[PDB]
Amino acid sequence: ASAWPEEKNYHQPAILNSSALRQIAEGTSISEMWQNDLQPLLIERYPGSPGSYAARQHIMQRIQRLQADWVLEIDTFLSQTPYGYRSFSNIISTLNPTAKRHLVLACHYDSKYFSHWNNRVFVGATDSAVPCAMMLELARALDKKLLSLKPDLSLQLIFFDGEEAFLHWSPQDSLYGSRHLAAKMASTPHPPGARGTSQLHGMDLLVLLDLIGAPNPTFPNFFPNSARWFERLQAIEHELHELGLLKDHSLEGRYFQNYSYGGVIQDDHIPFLRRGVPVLHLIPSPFPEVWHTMDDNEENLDESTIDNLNKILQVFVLEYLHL
Ligand SMILES: COc1ccc(NC(=S)NCCCn2ccnc2)cc1OC
Ligand SMILES: [Zn+2]
Repeated sequence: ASAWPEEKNYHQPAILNSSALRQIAEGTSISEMWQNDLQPLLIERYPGSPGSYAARQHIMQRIQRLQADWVLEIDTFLSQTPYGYRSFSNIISTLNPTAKRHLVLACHYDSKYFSHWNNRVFVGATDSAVPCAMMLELARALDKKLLSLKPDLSLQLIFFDGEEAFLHWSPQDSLYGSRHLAAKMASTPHPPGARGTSQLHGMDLLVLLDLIGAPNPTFPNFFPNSARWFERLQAIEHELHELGLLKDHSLEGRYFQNYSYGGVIQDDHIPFLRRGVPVLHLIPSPFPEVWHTMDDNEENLDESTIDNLNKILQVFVLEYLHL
């Protein structure tokens, strides 16, 4: 084998100080994200649609314009759906693709198809336009610091296609993109030339954002083998609050709760979990009240919650990568 795959286990953050924290909090811009990253994704974008091509062009253009040297790949493939064989396209965004280890942030960019009841269209605002915009705003806000990337450890973004069921949530009608990509990565040697390690060995931590943007979210701590990382989020939130850097935020209504959970919730991280990759699943439970209705729209999102989570996520990635 090789030794580097085990560094994720012992990896520790480079904790940030009061001054840096202020600089992060100030460096992220909620209304720039809103106008430039989010609003254009608030469109119907089910697999194959016009909006899907549009959302993919948007995500890629917004990344390609940054200073950091992001290598974009599209994992396009065909899969059997209840409505025939269809085309799906995962978007992968990697700094230092030959970097042995990556922290991986992920979300899905497709929206669920609903027929247009009452003359309205499902735009999946929490599900997951806001998580996509959060990733793009992260890449923008952190861009100056990501430059530094030129431990062999870097950053990857994954925007999964076809997370949603076409008809009803089941094993063969859901997770089209993550199931394909996990299998692709599993059989691909990493770094190249390697004999016993795959791109999955290189995934330090898979952080999956889903269903983000409603007010008062509460995020359970889901799995045994990722909890110190969850604990870091709890700490970052605490410190950001104490330093007075969150908005409309009370410590009683903390997002990250050391409340444990019964069932896992099925999502794009499952085909990676099944292959033994560590996962931080940032999905709230209860799901937003608007979940899978036409009310999951822009007007029901909460500015301050998203701003706060953005601040917290950007800190977390700065600490994990030692930047
Ligand atoms: C209504 O609240 C729930 C409904 C279902 C589940 N259980 C599962 S396994 N859901 C898989 C969700 C997959 N997905 C993610 C985004 N779009 C679809 C939990 C819920 O509240 C905790
Ligand atoms: Zn959904």
